[PDB]
Amino acid sequence: KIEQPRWASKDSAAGAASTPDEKIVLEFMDALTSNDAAKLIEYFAEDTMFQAMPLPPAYGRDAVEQTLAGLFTVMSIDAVETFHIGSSNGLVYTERVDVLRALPTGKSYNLSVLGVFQLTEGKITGWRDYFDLREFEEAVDLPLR
Amino acid sequence: IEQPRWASKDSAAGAASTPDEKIVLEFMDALTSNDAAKLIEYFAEDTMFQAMPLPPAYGRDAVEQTLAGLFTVMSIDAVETFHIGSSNGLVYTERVDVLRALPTGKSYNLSVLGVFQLTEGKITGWRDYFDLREFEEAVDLPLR
Repeated sequence: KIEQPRWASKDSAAGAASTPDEKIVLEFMDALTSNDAAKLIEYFAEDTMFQAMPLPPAYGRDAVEQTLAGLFTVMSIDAVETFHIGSSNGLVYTERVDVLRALPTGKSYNLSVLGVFQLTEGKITGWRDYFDLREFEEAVDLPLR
Repeated sequence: IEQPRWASKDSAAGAASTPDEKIVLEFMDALTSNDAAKLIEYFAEDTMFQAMPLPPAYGRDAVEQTLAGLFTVMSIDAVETFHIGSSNGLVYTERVDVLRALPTGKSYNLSVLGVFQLTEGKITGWRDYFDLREFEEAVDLPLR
């Protein structure tokens, strides 16, 4: 389904977790397809934040969970393909496609996402996904902003 | 530029710790030249650029035309890289690009997460992820 971008690194290491933190992030990417904020929130420290960057940030584990829960009321993460994962300084970066499916319309969209995760002691203390919201909105006829 | 509330206070977070990251950080600063002919020197011949909301440019020439194209309507006034990291020949920059739309004189602080692939110190891929509409609406400039 998810084609390898032409620009994807052909260094096969780039797409695999090479550290405990990158491993957690890829496990978390897999967990995203649960569409289950209660499951996902277990990856997060209390002192954390989440931001789909087109949308407002959620600060604190509670806000993260409820903000995630809110997203999963309207969209399913059907698949997450991480082409590149890297990390430095406690930040993990993921270049991904998230196959998103708007529940109201049933339309799916391959969201090109570059995500950054701050981990502290194996828990997510920051997760920001960068992507273009409009193209997603217009594709799936789902008003998010 | 205000450091986001989530910006690593770890000072090594925003600092290049590898030759690639150094090149990228230097490239970020070189973006404020708004000079596609200067910028393209950072790029390998086999390269690509994509502001991810917009079509990619493949090939050094296509990247230069695209950057030159972007600079006719947009000034990169500042690039603040909060976070830079790298693995496996990829450099990641979490940044704010202070963008100023030339036709409107309006500026916007664009939250960008960018990825750079470098081969032998040359950029073989540069993809910036951000939300275009927020930028378009902030600067009254429909780039799409």
